[PDB]
Amino acid sequence: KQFSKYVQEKTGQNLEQLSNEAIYVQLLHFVKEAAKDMPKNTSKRKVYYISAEFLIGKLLSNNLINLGLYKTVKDELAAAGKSISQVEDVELEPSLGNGGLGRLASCFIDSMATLGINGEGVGLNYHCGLFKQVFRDNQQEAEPNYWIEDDSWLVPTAISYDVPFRDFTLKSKLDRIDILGYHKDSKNYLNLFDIDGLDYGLIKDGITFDKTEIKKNLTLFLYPDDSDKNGELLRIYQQYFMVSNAAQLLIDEALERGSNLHDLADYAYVQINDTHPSMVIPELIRLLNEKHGLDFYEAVDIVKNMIGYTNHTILAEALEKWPLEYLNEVVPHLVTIIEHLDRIVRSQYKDDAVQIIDRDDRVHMAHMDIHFSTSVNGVAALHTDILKNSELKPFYDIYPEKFNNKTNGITFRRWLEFANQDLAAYIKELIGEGYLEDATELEKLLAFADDKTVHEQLAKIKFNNKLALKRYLKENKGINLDENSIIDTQIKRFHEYKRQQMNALYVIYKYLEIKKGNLPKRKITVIFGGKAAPAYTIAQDIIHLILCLSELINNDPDVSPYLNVFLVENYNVTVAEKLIPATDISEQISLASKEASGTGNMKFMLNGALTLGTMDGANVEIAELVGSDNIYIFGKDSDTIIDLYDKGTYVSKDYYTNNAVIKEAVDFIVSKDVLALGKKERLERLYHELINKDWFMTLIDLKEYIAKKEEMLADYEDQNVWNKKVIQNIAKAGFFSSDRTIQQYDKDIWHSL
Repeated sequence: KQFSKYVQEKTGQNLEQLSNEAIYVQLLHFVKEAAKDMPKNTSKRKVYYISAEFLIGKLLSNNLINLGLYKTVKDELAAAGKSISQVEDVELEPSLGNGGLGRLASCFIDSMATLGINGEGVGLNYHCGLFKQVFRDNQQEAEPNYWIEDDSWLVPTAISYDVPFRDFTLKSKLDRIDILGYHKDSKNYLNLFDIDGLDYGLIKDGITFDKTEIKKNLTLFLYPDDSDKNGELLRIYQQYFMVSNAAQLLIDEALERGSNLHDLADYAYVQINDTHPSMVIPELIRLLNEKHGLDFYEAVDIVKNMIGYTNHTILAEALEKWPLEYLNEVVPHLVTIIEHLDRIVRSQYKDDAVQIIDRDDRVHMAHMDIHFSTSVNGVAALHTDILKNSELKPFYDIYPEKFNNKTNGITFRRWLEFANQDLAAYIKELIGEGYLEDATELEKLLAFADDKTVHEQLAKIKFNNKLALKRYLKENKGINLDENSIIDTQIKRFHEYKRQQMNALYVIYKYLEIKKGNLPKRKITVIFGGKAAPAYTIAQDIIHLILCLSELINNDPDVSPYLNVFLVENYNVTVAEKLIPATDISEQISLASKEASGTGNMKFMLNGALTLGTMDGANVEIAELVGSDNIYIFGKDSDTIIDLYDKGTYVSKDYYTNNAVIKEAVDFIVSKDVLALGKKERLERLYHELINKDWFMTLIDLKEYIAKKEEMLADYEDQNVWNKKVIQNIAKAGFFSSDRTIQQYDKDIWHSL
């Protein structure tokens, strides 16, 4: 009863008589006090992980888990008549990330701490995230995503750096977050840089704000609006700010540890999460050459031997580019250096395709990263091979030695030990506690593949997790979930090629089948989650549809008993932690050539969910690890899509007219029922888009998708066969541990340990 005695100390009261809010605060302090006295990791070569996003999630629970204190606390609260979940709901989720890029960063830094690697992340302390998602009149609106309280996980420091821009120099401030390792005595920091004199008053209506007020807006928003020059410039301010703080920091930290700057490579290595921190290269060079009096060409040799680049993009065309003119507007002094690097490269390599600056004066930040780094890694085996063989071949041809693969991973603490405690205990029950050190020892679960006693338990755990979710959704999302239903979940950002609209077309089908009187064996609950870019009109039309549908569906006594549709508001980490452990069907149905990886896929696999999806991305490795029978793959090959794009012979109108399933679903979008619920403009627009354009081929796989889903649903009805495949999935999920992924980064690239 360590925490109970603590509250008595600091409060003079018992748990029984405190509020959930006051208890959270007390836990906050309890934990920050435990972490404060923990030493750092001491590996001589420190790794620096720079990322423009860290989708880190709530920290209370994970911190407790990593301290080993989570169960005793959960017990003491219940014995006081208090639900931990309600205490957890007090914390606001850090708005420091958006998509898979950020989450990957979080999972990676987590594994760093758990493996005792002296490796810290560096990013920005965004006071509002991408944006807070709010539904009004069946449409997505945006609002600031504030999160920072006075009492938070942010540990203030006294460190400040000057960041020089053309029109001014900015003073930075640094707040750190303790990144704890699983049952470890030493900790890491997450370094988040920021400025004072931030003005929230700029924000006016929605997320609108004056993009030119740099001193007041710098760290307000992640990925601020980009539709105009001024917006673009702000992105540059951001990127350089993050980068300059990072480099200044690592140099200081190197020096403290007795480094002369000639041997910096022995003290520091840098991994840049995509193209956002590319400007760290010429920045480091600047610091060494001008601030520390090192010969320019020596500075270059030193920096290019301690830089690591990670490319998440597939196509080289999509890589980040900057007009020289814009850069001179913001970081002209750096530009000079970047032009020097262009000279070095352009003199040595005759291939015009590898040049940093191109004919139109655009600066290819990726091209810079490749020339002056020791490693360029891909995220997945096929993805890396695409880079080496086509997209980045010009660079492969001269830098064969740099290109390697590093399959993405997820942290098993957050996505198993916490997300699904029930399941976590059961695993240990069956195959022991070894899988904590080695996630591949989940293959011991195979021996129980045919055991009926287990199939019964997994279904029970599944059912309990649905109850855990039902509590949550009711409590925080105003949603009434039916626990006695098949739960089908698609949680991704809204883009045409993610094809949420395909899943919505299936809903319209299933709705029409029920109205015909052809009823499901079991009730189905389709749940969506994710944001759309405010400027992306079609994506917002799609979101609008699905909201019209869930209103139509869930308010029809004839259909309600058989079909529920939900779009959970403001999808994020803590919502995923609830949805995923309660999910039967994992929707991973993006177009065939558009996904490189997909950690979401990897989470569902771990939480006992069967996957329904295309042969692409993480699906590929999954389908390999399990059997073809233990997954429901559909749609066209990657090759077939690419080629069809190449021939330009796809006409979505033909699929519409020729296939009744489709013809009927699409026509329903503008039917009388739906028009009444929603806006004519949106629904009519989306409706003509699918017929006349449909650039990401929603209609191509629809007919087979619907079919494959119905098959999968019917296979649910046998719970011995179903959970046999579930055991197949979970027994092979050990492959996607982020601890394995980091061990590989460290072994091949960083050499920190």
